Amino acid sequence: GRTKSVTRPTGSSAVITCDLPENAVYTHWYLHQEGKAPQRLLYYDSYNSRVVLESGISREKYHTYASTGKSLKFILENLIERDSGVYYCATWASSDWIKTFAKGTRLIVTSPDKQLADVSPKPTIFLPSIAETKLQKAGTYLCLLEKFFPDIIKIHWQEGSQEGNTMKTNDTYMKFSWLTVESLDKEHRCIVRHENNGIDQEIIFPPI
Amino acid sequence: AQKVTQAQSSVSMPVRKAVTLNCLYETSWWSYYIFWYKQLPSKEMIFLIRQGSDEQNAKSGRYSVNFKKAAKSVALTISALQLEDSAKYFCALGELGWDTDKLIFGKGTRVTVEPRSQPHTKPSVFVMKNGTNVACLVKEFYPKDIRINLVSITEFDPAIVISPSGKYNAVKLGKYEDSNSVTCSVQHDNKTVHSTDF
Amino acid sequence: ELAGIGILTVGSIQRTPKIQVYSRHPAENGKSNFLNCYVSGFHPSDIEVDLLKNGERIEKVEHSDLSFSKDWSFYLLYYTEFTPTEKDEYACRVNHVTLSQPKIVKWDRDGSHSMRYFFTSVSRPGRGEPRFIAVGYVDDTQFVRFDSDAASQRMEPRAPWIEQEGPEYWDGETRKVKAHSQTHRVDLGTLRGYYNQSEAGSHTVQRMYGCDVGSDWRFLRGYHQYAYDGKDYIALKEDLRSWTAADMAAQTTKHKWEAAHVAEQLRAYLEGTCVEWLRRYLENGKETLQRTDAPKTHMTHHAVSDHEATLRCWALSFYPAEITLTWQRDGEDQTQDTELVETRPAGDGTFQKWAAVVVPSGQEQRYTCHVQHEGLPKPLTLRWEH
Ligand SMILES: *[C@@H]1O[C@H](CO)[C@@H](O)[C@H](O)[C@H]1NC(C)=O
Repeated sequence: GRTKSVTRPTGSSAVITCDLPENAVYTHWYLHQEGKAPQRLLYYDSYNSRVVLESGISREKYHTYASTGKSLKFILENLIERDSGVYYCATWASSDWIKTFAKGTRLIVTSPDKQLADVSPKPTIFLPSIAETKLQKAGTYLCLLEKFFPDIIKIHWQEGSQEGNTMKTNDTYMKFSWLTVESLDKEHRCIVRHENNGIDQEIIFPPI
Repeated sequence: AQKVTQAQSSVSMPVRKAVTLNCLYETSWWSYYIFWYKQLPSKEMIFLIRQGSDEQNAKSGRYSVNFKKAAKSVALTISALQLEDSAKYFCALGELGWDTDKLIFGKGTRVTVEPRSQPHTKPSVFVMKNGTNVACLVKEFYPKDIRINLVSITEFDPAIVISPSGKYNAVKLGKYEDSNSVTCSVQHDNKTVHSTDF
Repeated sequence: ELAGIGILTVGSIQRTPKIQVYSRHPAENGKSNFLNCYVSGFHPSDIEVDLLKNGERIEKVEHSDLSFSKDWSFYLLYYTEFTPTEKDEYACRVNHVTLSQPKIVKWDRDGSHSMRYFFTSVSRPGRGEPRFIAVGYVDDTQFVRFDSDAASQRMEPRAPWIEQEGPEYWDGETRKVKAHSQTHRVDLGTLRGYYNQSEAGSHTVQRMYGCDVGSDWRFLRGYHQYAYDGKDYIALKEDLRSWTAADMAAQTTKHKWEAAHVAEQLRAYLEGTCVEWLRRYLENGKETLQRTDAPKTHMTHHAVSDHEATLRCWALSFYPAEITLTWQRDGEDQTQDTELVETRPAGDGTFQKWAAVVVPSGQEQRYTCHVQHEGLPKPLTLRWEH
């Protein structure tokens, strides 16, 4: 349910780990960029330690090699913006003719001009409206988060919830999440996991 | 030489019903395989069903493939739709069947599973505030089509989600200089509900 | 298990069938037996073989699947159940490009293991898809088979111990064998184009590959070869890293395969998967596969005339097929003057061979037959009593 991601500046290098365990011979690496078709970048022959690239690809950009056990590793050099995407490893199954994919890894490269500064959650909590509380014996408190980077974010809530889609406030993002709660005297916590926090945020809610 | 085209970009169907996702491919090979995968928002690429060129139409649980080798059409149908069926569905073409073979994918088609067809329910409309930000919250409505207008700095697209009762809830947030008196009005199912009504 | 890697796209030296007509078992009138016509050594593969009883075609006739020898020539066994009598005469009738008329041959009543796959693709211009036949052996035992003209269009079992494989097995082998088929079909077209051969003519592409394990069951040797029209085209060298190509055309294939890493892929298959499935098959069929039957040998003596006779040294009911029969005369080896027949299948999993020399009368005792077979504790030396 959680997204694996790696964020690197352009010009830098990035290492992604194939989380896929028959110690099979051939493993294929795919790029999936938004609105495009997943495409194979190369594959690795683990018996001969050979990297085979698709046509049109620099011999100096990608590489892949084995590591501890069933973890294979993929490396990109001289990062540019174009390299952002979801990277998959996959291997044809022995049991049944299926190509198995491991959970992909999202690579965000950061543009040169990026002011890499406070890109943590920027909270703003909203208290129920009068009509709600008076008219149906329930209350909605809405935790709003803005000015955070990158879109990867998770929000929970405790003493089931829905949320919006993160959207692009200039070059940072926002996402809100609301609830309706007997538990109107109590108070609730909005629990936000974000990489640039490095611990989870716990946001307090008033009583209504 | 080999290509995969998924014309539809998105598709929406209600619960318990069935949706059909079309796919057209181009291959020079005599015998080949077609695969249908499911991509989760967490990024898992899950295998769903495989169809051989020389096999009969594939059926595997709630998935079925209408194969037409003449037209080179391999449409996947998902019967008895569940809310967790909401994902991006990819059609992929194999080659000969070597362990060195790549899959040629199409761009995906997003499937969104809607609550069942039900009688129309008019919502309640509320305004929420924190300094300049004012959020209009619209509770328990059916159908999905609604226009939420806060009558007045910036406005974001509303969020519509499926409610635990099988209808919809929606929240629209914005920033307005005259925020303290701004209230919300919503046009839904040919009727208009104002926050001032409540 | 067929390879799933290493298979990639790239005159007719005609040779006459040798023909043997024989019975599976020593013939005894009134006891049921099988009559065999073994035809071997021929190229190309279009052949017509009928068995005759008193001149008439026997209707119920089976044949083995097409396979071929190290010189790429083909062999087939035709056989039928039959009960011999004193009066009835049996024969085999064969027709082939290399024969001006059908040949009738009369019946005359008196340590290591390997897995190998053979593939033959025959273009049939104006007669449809190319014919494709794939057979798999463990040592000298066929266990699987595909024939493009058969009804199933599936890999099929030919040994009891492979019948227990799962449906994942038969689907996967059917996938990979059909991949081999389509590769060969592209090759027939391409190769024919390159040599500017007419589209009307039939041509053959042949492929053989496999692996040997020694008695420890660890990888010992691997092979992979490719012929066009019964002639060497390209072959993996014993190191499984480089290629030998004879033709000029085969050199473009050699560069293609060097750049595509075909030999590395084959090596990964031949040293790993091939050996592992060989071990699985050897275990699953150990009662049949891990046996040796020593040859049962004897000598016959037929008087040609008053001044010479034929001494024929027989080896019967042996397994595996590899065997050496040598004649010496006063300790001088007589290979050049020895009639030596091809090793031939009995039909029940054993094999048969004989070797004859013509000896002047009264000097039989100078001639020695020498038999070498793995199932023999020591090599045998036969001599004629009188
Ligand atoms: C609802 O839409 C119809 C469309 O023909 C219109 O006639 C009707 O007046 C609308 N309802 C109201 C309350 O205006």
